[PDB]
Formats: sequence, structure tokens, C-alpha cells
Amino acid sequence: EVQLLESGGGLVQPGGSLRLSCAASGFTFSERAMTWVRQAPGKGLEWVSSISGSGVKTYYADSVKGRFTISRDNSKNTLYLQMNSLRAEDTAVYYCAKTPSPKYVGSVFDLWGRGTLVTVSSASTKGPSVFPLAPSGGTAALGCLVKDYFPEPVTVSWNSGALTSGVHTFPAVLQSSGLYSLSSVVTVPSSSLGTQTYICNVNHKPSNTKVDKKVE
Amino acid sequence: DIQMTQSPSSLSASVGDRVTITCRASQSISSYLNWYQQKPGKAPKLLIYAASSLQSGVPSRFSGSGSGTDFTLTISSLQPEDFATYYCQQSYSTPYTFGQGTKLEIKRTVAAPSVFIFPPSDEQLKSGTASVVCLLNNFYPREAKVQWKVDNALQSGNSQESVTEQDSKDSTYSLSSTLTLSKADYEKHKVYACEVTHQGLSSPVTKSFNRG
Amino acid sequence: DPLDHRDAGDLWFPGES
Repeated sequence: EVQLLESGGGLVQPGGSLRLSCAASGFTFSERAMTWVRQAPGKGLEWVSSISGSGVKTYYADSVKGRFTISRDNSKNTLYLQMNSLRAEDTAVYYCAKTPSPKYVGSVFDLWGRGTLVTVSSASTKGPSVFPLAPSGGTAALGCLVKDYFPEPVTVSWNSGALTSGVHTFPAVLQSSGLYSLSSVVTVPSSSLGTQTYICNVNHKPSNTKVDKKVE
Repeated sequence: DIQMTQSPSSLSASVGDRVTITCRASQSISSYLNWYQQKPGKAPKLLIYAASSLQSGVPSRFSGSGSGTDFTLTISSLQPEDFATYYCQQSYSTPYTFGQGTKLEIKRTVAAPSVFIFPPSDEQLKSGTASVVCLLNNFYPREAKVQWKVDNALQSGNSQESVTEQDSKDSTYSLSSTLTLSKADYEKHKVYACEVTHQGLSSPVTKSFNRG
Repeated sequence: DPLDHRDAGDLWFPGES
């Protein structure tokens, strides 16, 4: 019934701007304080900003004060985070959260949205190259190296979704190039090699890269 | 700001187990402490508010208590759905601050990694870089050490490791380690070796290939 | 529960520890 859904975000340059939006359904929006919380890749949770139901009172983390503005439109059930002077500090998944704040309880983030990714970098959008991971007992491994893309995310399947068991797709790493890389691997019978074709399917929507890579 | 320190950072336990996660505040915050649960690839959810009060739909096996600077989250009889990362969060004052998190993973039978090494492709070399990959597959526990050796010389700090979340079928992990060199550096050495140490191995396992 | 109490929607803060 109750739902929050974040829009906006994407890749921006340092010094740049964004506006996140959060659409509320299934509760009386004007009666509830709302909050933005963010989560940097592979890190914990950090409070960004909160706003009273009325929109009159705002509150900010010191690191974002006078760069970010929290606002809301009670008429259209929408919460905003306007972001200015962005820096890489700000790269994170941003969540909006309904914030009841009862007397003798304080603020509680009782319902959270799905999250939207903000990436701040001097690097421009770049599609990956997809290289094979091949052998140089009974189990063998193969995979695809999805190298030098930006920003996140990428998705990988195998044999167009016909192969899923024994599949592992790793979280990306940030390289010294400032670009991402990840691998997706599968284990198969060593017998089945050179007999059945294994294909990895890589989608990087930011660059409109969509690749099928024959591995073996 | 009010610094929140959770203990432990990481916790391995089994179904049926009773575990306690501690959260300490750098100053008194009375009972204004919430707990959240987060599963991989998902947003957090509220578990407990004001130290002790259960959110609707949270099982009674979760209990919290504390007031001042020391707080406890006790999960009695752990169930499979309870394995997750847990955060505390103070609401005494802005800025609202969170603990660094406690990753609660499920224990299972030790499993040594299956180790695989992959050479750079010709396609990559033509591009002017060379990435060598070592896979540690389907192992438990998470703690593994990968030591690259290039013509017998130890490497350290020049590879990138990534680990999967605990597998939903069998509660194992996998790990990838990527060694990246310029085409030139790659073509100056012969033997590329990945040497693996893990609880499940009585001595290290080495996978190697000679360039070509 | 208190999360349901309809109030003006302001943040509440305690006046003592």
C-alpha cells in the first residue's frame, strides 16, 4: 500500500548539479516529516537531510549545508533533494524515508524507498569492453571480464538467461583509471568444453552497450 | 557529532543461535536509538525504535534494550531470514548518526576454494593492457588470502579483489582477484601465479600459467 | 503505535538525556 519511489540521479561532474525526487503513495504525505539517507558503495548509512511535514523546518548534515536544499511539494506528494557543487564525497545510493518523529521517541525512518544512484566524477560515460576469461580436474571455470566502463551499473547473464546455476557476478571495483571493472564467472563440466558454446550477455544501459561475448 | 560504535563489525552464527550486537554512543542519548536491517541489494528496513519497541511485523525473537551510552540488540533463535547487516542510529540530536554496521553471516561446513587462473585475452593485449584473473570459487569462511607471484616475485597492493555475497543456495562465497599490467610489463615476465591460503587448506594452493 | 499518531509532522527532539 505505502510506497516511496526515488527518481533522478545519474553521473555528474564535480561542481555540477542534480535534483532527486521522491514520490509518495498510500499515506497522508503532508502530515509526515521526510528524510534523505545515502549509502556510498561498499560503505554504511549516512544521514543527509530531513524536512518537516509542513516544509517550514529543514535540517542538513554539515558537509552538505549550503550545497544541498531539501524541499517538498505537499500538493503533489513529492520530496526533493536539490544538489549543487557536487563532489565525489556525494557518490552514493540515495534513499528517501518517511520519518515519523513522535514525542519521547524521536525520528524513525519507518519506510524507505528503493534508492537511486548518484555518481560524481570527471570521467564521462564509457561503455565496457567484454573480454573472455578462458582456461589457459572435472570442474572448469569460465567468465567474462567487463572492463573500463562508467558509471554503474552493468548487468550480466549467460546464454541469454539459459544458464544461471554456478553463475557468480562480482561487485565492480574502481580501477586507477577511474573506471569500473567487474567479472562474471560460471563453473561447468571440464568435459563440456569445446563442445557446448558459453556466451555472456552484458548490458550497460548508460552507454547503450549490449554485448554477447562467446567465451568458449 | 554523536559517534556510534557497533560491536562486532562481523558475526558468524547458525540457525537457532542467540546473538547480541552492541551499540555504544560517544555521549548519552537516553533511549533514542533505532535499529535497521539491510539485506544485499535492498534498502534498509526498520526493526526497533526507541531502544526497545518493535516495528509492526518484526518477530518477537528480536529484542533491544539500553539507555545512556550502551545498547543491545539480541536475536534469539536466529532464522535464515535474519542474516543481514544491522545498523544502529541515534535520534537524540542532528546530525542523525548511524553505527558502521554489523554483518551477520550464516555459519556452515568449511569449504576450501576451487582455484582457477585466467590469462589476458589477445583482444585485451591489442588494446594495450593485460588483466590476469584468479577465481576462488564456492568457499567458506570468507577469509582467504590471494598472493600473486610474477616470476616468483611477490606482489602486494597492485591487485583488486571483489567478493560475492553469501550464496543463497549453499552459503558459500566466491572471490575474484585481478592483476592489471600494461601490455609491456605483462610481456616482460613469464610465470603468473596465484597462491591461495584458506582455513580449508592445510597448505597453500598455487595455480599458475606461463605467458602464452 | 506511536509511529501512527497523526501530528503536525515536525521533528521531535528530547530536552534532556
